Amino acid sequence: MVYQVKDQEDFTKQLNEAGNKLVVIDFYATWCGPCKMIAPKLEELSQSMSDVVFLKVDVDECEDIAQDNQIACMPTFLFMKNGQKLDSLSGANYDKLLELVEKNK
Amino acid sequence: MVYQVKDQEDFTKQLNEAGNKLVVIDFYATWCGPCKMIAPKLEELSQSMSDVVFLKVDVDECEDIAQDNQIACMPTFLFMKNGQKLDSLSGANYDKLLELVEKNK
Amino acid sequence: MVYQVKDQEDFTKQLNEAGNKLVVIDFYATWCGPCKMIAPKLEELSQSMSDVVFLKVDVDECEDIAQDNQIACMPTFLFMKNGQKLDSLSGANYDKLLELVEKNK
Amino acid sequence: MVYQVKDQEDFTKQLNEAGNKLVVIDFYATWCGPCKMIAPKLEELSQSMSDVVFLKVDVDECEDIAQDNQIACMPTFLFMKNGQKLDSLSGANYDKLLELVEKNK
Repeated sequence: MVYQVKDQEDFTKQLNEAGNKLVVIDFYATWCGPCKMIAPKLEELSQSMSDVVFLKVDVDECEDIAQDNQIACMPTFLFMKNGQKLDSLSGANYDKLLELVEKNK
Repeated sequence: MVYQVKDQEDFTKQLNEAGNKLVVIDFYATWCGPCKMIAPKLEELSQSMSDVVFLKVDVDECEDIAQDNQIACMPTFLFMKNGQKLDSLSGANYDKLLELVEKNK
Repeated sequence: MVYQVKDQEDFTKQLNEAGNKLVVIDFYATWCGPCKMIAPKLEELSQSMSDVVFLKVDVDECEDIAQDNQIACMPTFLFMKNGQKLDSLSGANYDKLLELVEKNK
Repeated sequence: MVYQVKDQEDFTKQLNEAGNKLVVIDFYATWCGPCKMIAPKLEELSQSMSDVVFLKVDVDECEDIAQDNQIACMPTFLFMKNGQKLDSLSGANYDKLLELVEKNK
């Protein structure tokens, strides 16, 4: 399942909760077509990979987080591990997302 | 001057008032860095080109309009004339914006 | 400034560009004395009232438009808003014209 | 039958041709509804009264004549006899037209 970050404090809580696991955060908007298309794939990845944590941030609900993370395209995937930014991916490119997951997990 | 469209009907109203003029629409968000980066240039352009209508849509304020135009990367510049789409530009490339204005005005 | 409509399509175009503004249309003829008598006043009015659109139709040049609006006595002032008729005034009565502009703007 | 005056010289020829008869001249336009409604009545009057001459002037074809006669409303009926103006009637008022004919013939 893909947990929706509620605010900044929640984002920190989820990063802590992840432990040493790679965290993949999907920055998305409800008005964004490509975001909707890929969400089910993310949910499936979420249900299958136990060594990765998947989160999502609705940019219209968390504009502060969107701004702090310099989001410009939807969806954007941020790859973090032990609080550190490892990679970013702009757009709904599933294969590239998978490559980054395999590489950083 | 770059007019901010308030909602779907207002968007339609502005498109009619444009008459036969090229209309350039900036889909943006207040949390978007490149959007803020190019905004002043659009404003300067609009003060000079009285034969082109410049509009802006805050995607957080008008999520329905954003969905209608499948916005993904911001800013997005949509070029229209007589209510019909002519071109689209993703990202804050000022030279490309001028080229498309030149082509379509 | 009082714009001269060139034909049926041009009339439609101007009515759209008016947006939500009162549109006042002077149906006139170059052989009509009272028409020429009031024309300069309409022009002066139009220079002041930027919130009202002033148009003129030469009935000899656009006989089809004249027929569409069953013009009979000239000048005739037709008052429109959003493509729809609001009022009509036959003859060059400046005070009546101002009253109708005031009522309908 | 109602003869259509072709130009100024023709108007003088027809006034001469009328002799001592009352002449009723219908100033009209093809785009004018009330003009069309009453024309058949004029033709009937024309076919029945042998002591009156009926003429018509299309204002779009004879703008000079329209101007010289200070026409402003359609139809306008001018009543002449032996070259002299006796009366004018603005509008499609058949009873008033008949009164003026009976009075001046």
